[PDB]
Amino acid sequence: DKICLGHHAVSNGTKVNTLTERGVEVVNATETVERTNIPRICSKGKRTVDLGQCGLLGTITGPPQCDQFLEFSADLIIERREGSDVCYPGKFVNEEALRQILRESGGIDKEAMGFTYSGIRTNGATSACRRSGSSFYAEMKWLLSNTDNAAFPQMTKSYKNTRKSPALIVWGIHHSVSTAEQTKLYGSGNKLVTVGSSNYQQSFVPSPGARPQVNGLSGRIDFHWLMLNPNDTVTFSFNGAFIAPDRASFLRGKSMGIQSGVQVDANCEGDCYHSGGTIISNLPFQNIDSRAVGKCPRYVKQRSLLLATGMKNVPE
Amino acid sequence: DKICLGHHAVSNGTKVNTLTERGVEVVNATETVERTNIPRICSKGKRTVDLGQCGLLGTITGPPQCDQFLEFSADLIIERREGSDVCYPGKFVNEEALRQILRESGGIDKEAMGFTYSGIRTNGATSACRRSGSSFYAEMKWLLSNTDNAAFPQMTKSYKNTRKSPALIVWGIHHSVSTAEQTKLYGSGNKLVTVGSSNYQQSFVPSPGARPQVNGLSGRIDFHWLMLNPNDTVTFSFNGAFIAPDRASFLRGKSMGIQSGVQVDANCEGDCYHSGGTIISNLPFQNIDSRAVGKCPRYVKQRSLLLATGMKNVPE
Amino acid sequence: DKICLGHHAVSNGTKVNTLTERGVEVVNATETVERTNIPRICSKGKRTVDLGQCGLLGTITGPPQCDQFLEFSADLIIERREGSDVCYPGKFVNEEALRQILRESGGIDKEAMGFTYSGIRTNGATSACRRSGSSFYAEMKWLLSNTDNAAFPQMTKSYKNTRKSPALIVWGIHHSVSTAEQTKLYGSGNKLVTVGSSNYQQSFVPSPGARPQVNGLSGRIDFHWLMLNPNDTVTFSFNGAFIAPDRASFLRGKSMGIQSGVQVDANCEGDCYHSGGTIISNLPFQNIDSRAVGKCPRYVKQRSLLLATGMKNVPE
Amino acid sequence: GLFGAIAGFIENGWEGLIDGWYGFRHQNAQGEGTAADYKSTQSAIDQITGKLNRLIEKTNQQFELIDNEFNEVEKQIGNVINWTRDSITEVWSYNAELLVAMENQHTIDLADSEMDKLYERVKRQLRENAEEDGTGCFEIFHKCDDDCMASIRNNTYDHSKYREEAMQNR
Amino acid sequence: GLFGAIAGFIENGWEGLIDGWYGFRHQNAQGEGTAADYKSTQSAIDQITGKLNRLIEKTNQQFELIDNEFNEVEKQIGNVINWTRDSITEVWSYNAELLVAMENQHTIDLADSEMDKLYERVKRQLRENAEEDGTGCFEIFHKCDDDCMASIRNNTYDHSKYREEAMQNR
Amino acid sequence: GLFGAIAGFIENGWEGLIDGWYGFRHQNAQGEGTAADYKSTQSAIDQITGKLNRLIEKTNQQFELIDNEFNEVEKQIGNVINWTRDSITEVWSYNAELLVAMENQHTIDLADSEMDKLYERVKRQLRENAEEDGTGCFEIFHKCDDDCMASIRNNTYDHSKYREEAMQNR
Ligand SMILES: CC(=O)N[C@@H]1[C@@H](O)[C@H](O[C@@H]2O[C@H](CO[C@]3(C(=O)O)C[C@H](O)[C@@H](NC(C)=O)[C@H]([C@H](O)[C@H](O)CO)O3)[C@H](O)[C@H](O)[C@H]2O)[C@@H](CO)O[C@H]1O
Ligand SMILES: CC(=O)N[C@@H]1[C@@H](O)[C@H](O[C@@H]2O[C@H](CO[C@]3(C(=O)O)C[C@H](O)[C@@H](NC(C)=O)[C@H]([C@H](O)[C@H](O)CO)O3)[C@H](O)[C@H](O)[C@H]2O)[C@@H](CO)O[C@H]1O
Ligand SMILES: CC(=O)N[C@@H]1[C@@H](O)[C@H](O[C@@H]2O[C@H](CO[C@]3(C(=O)O)C[C@H](O)[C@@H](NC(C)=O)[C@H]([C@H](O)[C@H](O)CO)O3)[C@H](O)[C@H](O)[C@H]2O)[C@@H](CO)O[C@H]1O
Ligand SMILES: *[C@@H]1O[C@H](CO)[C@@H](O[C@@H]2O[C@H](CO)[C@@H](O)[C@H](O)[C@H]2NC(C)=O)[C@H](O)[C@H]1NC(C)=O
Ligand SMILES: *[C@@H]1O[C@H](CO)[C@@H](O[C@@H]2O[C@H](CO)[C@@H](O)[C@H](O)[C@H]2NC(C)=O)[C@H](O)[C@H]1NC(C)=O
Ligand SMILES: *[C@@H]1O[C@H](CO)[C@@H](O[C@@H]2O[C@H](CO)[C@@H](O)[C@H](O)[C@H]2NC(C)=O)[C@H](O)[C@H]1NC(C)=O
Ligand SMILES: *[C@@H]1O[C@H](CO)[C@@H](O)[C@H](O)[C@H]1NC(C)=O
Ligand SMILES: *[C@@H]1O[C@H](CO)[C@@H](O)[C@H](O)[C@H]1NC(C)=O
Ligand SMILES: *[C@@H]1O[C@H](CO)[C@@H](O)[C@H](O)[C@H]1NC(C)=O
Ligand SMILES: *[C@@H]1O[C@H](CO)[C@@H](O)[C@H](O)[C@H]1NC(C)=O
Ligand SMILES: *[C@@H]1O[C@H](CO)[C@@H](O)[C@H](O)[C@H]1NC(C)=O
Ligand SMILES: *[C@@H]1O[C@H](CO)[C@@H](O)[C@H](O)[C@H]1NC(C)=O
Ligand SMILES: *[C@@H]1O[C@H](CO)[C@@H](O)[C@H](O)[C@H]1NC(C)=O
Ligand SMILES: *[C@@H]1O[C@H](CO)[C@@H](O)[C@H](O)[C@H]1NC(C)=O
Ligand SMILES: *[C@@H]1O[C@H](CO)[C@@H](O)[C@H](O)[C@H]1NC(C)=O
Repeated sequence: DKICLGHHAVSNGTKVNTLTERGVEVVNATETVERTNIPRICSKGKRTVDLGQCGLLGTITGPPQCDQFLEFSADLIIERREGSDVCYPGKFVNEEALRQILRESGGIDKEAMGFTYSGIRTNGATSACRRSGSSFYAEMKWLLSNTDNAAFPQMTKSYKNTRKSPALIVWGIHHSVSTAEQTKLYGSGNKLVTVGSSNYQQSFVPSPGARPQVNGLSGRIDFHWLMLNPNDTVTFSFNGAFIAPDRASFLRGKSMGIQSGVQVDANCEGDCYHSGGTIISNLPFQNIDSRAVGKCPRYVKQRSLLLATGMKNVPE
Repeated sequence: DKICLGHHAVSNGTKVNTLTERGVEVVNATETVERTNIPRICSKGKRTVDLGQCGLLGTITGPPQCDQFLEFSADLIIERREGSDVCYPGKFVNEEALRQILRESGGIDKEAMGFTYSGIRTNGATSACRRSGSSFYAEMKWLLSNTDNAAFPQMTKSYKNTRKSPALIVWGIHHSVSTAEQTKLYGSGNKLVTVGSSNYQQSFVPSPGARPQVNGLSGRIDFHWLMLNPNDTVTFSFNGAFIAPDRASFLRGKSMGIQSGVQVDANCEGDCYHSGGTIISNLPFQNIDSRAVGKCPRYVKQRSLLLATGMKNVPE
Repeated sequence: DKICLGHHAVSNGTKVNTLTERGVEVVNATETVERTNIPRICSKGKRTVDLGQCGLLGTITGPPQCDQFLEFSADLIIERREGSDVCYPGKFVNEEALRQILRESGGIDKEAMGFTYSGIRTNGATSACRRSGSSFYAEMKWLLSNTDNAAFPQMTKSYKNTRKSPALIVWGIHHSVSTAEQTKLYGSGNKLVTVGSSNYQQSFVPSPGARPQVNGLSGRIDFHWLMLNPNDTVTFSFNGAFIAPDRASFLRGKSMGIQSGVQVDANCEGDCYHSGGTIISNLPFQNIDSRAVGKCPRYVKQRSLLLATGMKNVPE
Repeated sequence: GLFGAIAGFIENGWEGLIDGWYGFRHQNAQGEGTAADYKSTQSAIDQITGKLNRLIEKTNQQFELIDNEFNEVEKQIGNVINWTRDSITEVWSYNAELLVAMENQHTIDLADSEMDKLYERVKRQLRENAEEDGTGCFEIFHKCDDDCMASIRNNTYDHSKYREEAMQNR
Repeated sequence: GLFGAIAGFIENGWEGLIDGWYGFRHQNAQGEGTAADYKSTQSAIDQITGKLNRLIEKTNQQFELIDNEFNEVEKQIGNVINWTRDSITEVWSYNAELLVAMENQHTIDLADSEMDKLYERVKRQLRENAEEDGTGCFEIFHKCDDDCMASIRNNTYDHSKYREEAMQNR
Repeated sequence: GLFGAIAGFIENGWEGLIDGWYGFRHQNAQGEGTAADYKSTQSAIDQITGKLNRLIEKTNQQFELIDNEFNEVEKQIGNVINWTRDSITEVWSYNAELLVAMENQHTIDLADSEMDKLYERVKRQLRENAEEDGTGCFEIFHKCDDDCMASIRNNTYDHSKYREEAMQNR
């Protein structure tokens, strides 16, 4: 007598949201927001450098914990909480900008500056920087006056970047523990260090005095830096208090840099990283970490946004 | 004979816009952009602190107009145009960053630093800072040399943050009106002030000379600051020209801060504020002020965007 | 016997994308992303100033290549790669912020500061700044000590902005090639320059030493600046090493500024510019240059996004 | 609209229909009368109010000051902030404009749809006992008194009772 | 499309219909002929051009330089700017892609709808004097000469004149 | 939905229809039986999977660190960054919410549409040899044996063969 048309239905449907309505039930649906984290750094196929106890900026100056990182190569660079940029207490001016340059440098390659000296000492060391007894930063030289209280002669040194990419130049300023202990090392009078590149002019006068004992030591070294363009020259005028670069760095290519506290895993592949690990997903969104970096789903505040993949469920 | 189907219509309809068409007339519609402002700060239920003549940064140092704000508590902090951070002319280094910290501090609680002194004066004052005759900043001490032209002895003072949250430390640098008037207060020679925390190194040399008469006075004080982490120590080496902290501040919790020129109103509740008042609305957008803060509708350039809430109007 | 309904079709249709499907073929379509560039700066109807060999910041100080730009007027300002801000080697502190102010200044109008001098020379010159033999920056004065090694007397000079808009003030600091050559010009001792406006406090000590030979010269001049509000006063205390402003600048109105390497064209009109030229288009998007400025289509990464302007093509 | 009823094969709306959104106006041997269809009205109303509750809500997301009306921040950082804010204004002004436009399109089509759904229900009720006029009207061959018409409005019209009659009256 | 006419119960389009978008092609005792429906064509055209004027417009919103091609800004502030700009590119590239996709869906469905609206108008005109073929065709029992067919296209076909004839010819 | 079939003039779905999305369940002189319509099922499936491939993709756009978890950047620049990031979160959280909502609306309407398209095809096949029940059913006057019913499902039912019979059985 008859023929009737219909459609499929389920007992268990999935509720979703529409323009018009909250929680309409459909046959099937699928998630658009990623919540599944992999608690490792997924490094499969990637030249990876885990800095561990080496600070990223310490790769340029070379305290002992960075000795095996002086000329690294990488697609992926990892910083760790335990890392430290210094052996002798001190810090970098414009520290974060430098880190950013280095995170995407592809690693570094080092080249002798070619400074030589006369009328002064070049081998200054300390108990903070340990390599079979007292040492210093591997890429630097602690310049002194030959003997105690001796006049540090006003010095002029230049270096032309002969290469086709910009040179990274780094030099330190030593602030001794007192006004007396400064004159001992470099002689009395107002010391003056200056620096001049085509698009860079600056001056540096020291500042002796008592800082808190870090590594048991109350002295500090101010590290500074510039990017020296191809064929450009840079000159250092100094009456003292100066930590001299021995080598200059050049950037190898491209990389990314992350901060994290989890292990590396070469069985695992991913392009989106954060401090807790790797987000592997094709979903367009994620609700795991808004500071995730690399190539990532967009961060959203919602835990979940289900997308209908079936008709409306209308059961018996 | 018949039965006819139809729908409702009105004489007065509302024009709206669609994908396809500008100004199609519909039965009813509603606004999506808020334009109604309340010209008061709606503070109902909120611990509120109207700084009035006190500048936000003056709550840390304590010129007389901030005496009743030295240890405030708040969910909502209001700055006024008439406010001033100083009594003795001067200003803060990194002023705006500090304001931002303080706007969301939840207010402050003050604690004695525990500095004591020997071989110098500690009670320096001025006619700019008025409390029954001449006074100074309540939270600071103007350090001098005992008598005129006397050598200010190179001094070392430390303070360990023993508490579980970061300490806000503030100290001043006095630039006298001349090279002579500097030596009077602190003795001749090049004065040097330095500061050293775990993630902070800086030095401060003064600079006497003639500034314009502000409050009738041509001297200036440079205020500076750092956040001292828990258990960390901070040391001050100074030959002179130094305004010493007596107290350190700690941040109580959370708050928001606004700037405004209208009255407070406790009958009124709102979470979106701007200098002209409060935006109370559930509409998703607003066209009142793009710098509104708090929890707000999104700012848009359109005055109006009507949303259809009825069918198309098709009258006789 | 019959009557049949149908619709139009074409042999050649255009493929487009939908929510549901990639590359469905439609009757007609149109592009939404602009790719057509005009390789000129389209300036029709616009007061235009092509700085050529003059650097934007050089319009304030006046090296010879900016002599015809000392008081320009403009809706549109163009910077060129060949431009230079200096004649005597040196640079500006906060250079980019100043450029930004000047790009939208509408041009400048200059007014004498009214400084006069006694006990010192005012006409210092050089071979780097060429105007029929040796000259200097047209808007500045190189202040010296009357004769060699003579004491430069500590000086106080003020200037009140009597006008209704903020004054742009600029002054230089000369760093000589050595410690000796500094004392020659300005006498021995530690020189000190300071500056004090209502919302500005800073100090400037020089720094002699050997920089690389730019224009054949190893000396440098540090240019500095502030915006002096209406009725506000600014005072200069200086023991030497000071390049004095002769004129102050005021901003005329509004303009935009661009950087480019192509020619100006007054036959051509446009509001969206980039270094390669002008984007003339009504399309909502563009894929030419993400740093385009003015009033522009939004930049997108897609080369092309075709929008259906016809029904689906369903041919024989 | 997309369903071609409202501002389509129905000529116009009824200003006299204050009772609801969609409804019936019959003619018979007893005179003319009118009434409202609750069900179709309700679906449209409910769907539309569903749009509103979804849109009329503000986020719990707090934003703070990053510049200063009384004391201008450094120009460089100030220009980056302004550029960023203006960029965000452009995104939201676009979003609001697209949101309202596309919502309104759907709204209007949805209301057209519901009218079509009501028309088609009735057609199906009557079967071969009626015909499509074309103006949104059903010419009825057999005699529908007021009692008859109310049975249609209530979904209770039994077509078999009047079938023989109206088939003959073709 | 959503209305199942274009690329639906109509097999294909007509390349010979250069006269408009939608139209008629009749067969009778005088031969075959074709013509275009102005009204349906116009609604579709007008709705589509309405989309364009709305989309083909640029904002009056000026943006200025915050970095420098000839003299790189400080790296930190430079990286924040680049990150901000790239973030904004991602938003707009998404927006443009979604805009065009959803516009195209509606466009295609809208054109399908108008064809359905035209088909249904005619059906309603003819009443029980014709039948649904199923390929988008109306088989007519009575003799529609060219004069007859033109009356349909002009909305003037009087069904009552030919009713008796075609009802008999069932 | 917009087409008023699913959760409309069809009362409910069939949990027994595991064979596909849409289908037939006939009744005749041989008993009841059921089957699935491949074509309508496929269009819906294909359109829906087409949505997914389009949405389930990540961009090739790299973003780098502009702040620091182990060593906080300067507060001013830090607050600008946070404000910028939070602003971008607000845009994307909005986008995702609107995307899914509007996709789901279309999905549901699209599935409703396909059911309507299937219903209307069959109606057109049967012509005046059947009638609209109103619950999504076709009452057939002539005897459709299982062989008959399969001809409908395969688009091969010849209406002219049974026309005389069912016209009489009115
Ligand atoms: C060997 C000598 O002449 N004097 C010894 C004292 O120095 C020593 O007291 C200890 O001093 C320690 C600091 O020593 C160094 C260091 O950094 O370890 C030694 C470096 O050679 C010296 N380097 C240079 C280039 O001058 C360095 C430097 O002077 C300062 O770092 C500058 O601020 O100092 C440390 O402070 C110990 O805590 C302290 O006890 C005593 C005790 O061993 O023996 C003396 O013979
Ligand atoms: C009492 C005395 O020895 N000399 C008096 C003159 O100072 C006074 O001239 C007036 O000086 C005023 C400045 O005075 C102060 C101030 O700030 O008000 C007084 C403070 O005690 C002093 N504090 C300290 C710690 O040194 C302070 C300070 O030296 C400067 O601010 C540093 O720059 O100066 C003010 O300039 C008046 O305008 C001026 O007339 C005359 C006239 O009353 O009487 C003298 O007895
Ligand atoms: C005329 C004289 O007394 N001495 C002549 C030498 O100066 C000269 O050596 C040349 O010196 C050049 C630098 O000269 C200037 C300059 O900038 O061109 C000349 C300016 O008048 C002087 N201006 C002022 C205000 O002092 C200026 C200034 O001292 C420095 O720039 C400060 O750093 O220096 C240049 O370096 C040449 O390369 C160099 O050969 C010799 C040779 O001509 O003749 C002497 O008579
Ligand atoms: C950033 O934009 C603000 C406005 O949003 C500018 O401040 C305004 O400046 C105009 C003219 O200079 C004044 O009329 C107003 O009083 C200002 N309004 C506010 C709210 O401050 C500001 O100048 C811009 N920033 C920079 C660096 O130019
Ligand atoms: C920000 O991005 C710009 C490009 O948008 C970078 O500048 C480019 O750098 C590449 C390689 O270093 C050069 O080939 C181009 O000449 C540059 N293009 C432009 C338009 O300047 C810039 O390096 C980035 N900023 C930072 C701080 O890295
Ligand atoms: C910017 O926001 C970050 C979080 O995204 C803030 O850093 C967090 O601060 C809270 C409380 O101070 C800590 O519990 C977390 O350890 C921090 N998280 C991260 C990821 O760093 C940061 O303080 C904000 N920046 C500024 C200038 O206030
Ligand atoms: C299905 O039904 C079970 C009932 O136990 C329920 O717990 C579960 O959440 C449901 N899951 C779905 C619809 O995906
Ligand atoms: C339903 O959707 C999920 C996606 O979450 C998919 O994995 C699965 O294959 C689908 N199941 C059915 C029965 O369609
Ligand atoms: C650098 O200088 C050398 C001359 O020794 C020249 O060969 C080279 O082209 C120059 N490169 C650049 C980028 O200026
Ligand atoms: C309604 O009509 C009046 C006519 O005086 C008009 O002024 C007003 O703007 C209209 N308001 C509406 C449609 O909301
Ligand atoms: C029409 O919409 C407005 C919202 O602007 C609402 O307040 C009112 O209740 C509505 N009126 C009617 C008659 O639906
Ligand atoms: C600070 O030091 C004290 C030791 O006196 C210790 O109890 C506390 O855990 C330390 N807290 C932190 C955060 O380092
Ligand atoms: C039209 O057809 C030609 C065939 O030669 C093809 O090359 C061209 O790309 C097509 N252009 C269109 C559809 O706009
Ligand atoms: C097709 O669209 C284009 C836009 O690219 C337009 O210029 C042209 O007039 C249109 N042609 C036809 C035949 O509609
Ligand atoms: C500046 O001062 C003069 C007094 O000479 C006064 O007329 C003017 O109103 C003042 N303007 C401002 C903006 O303070």
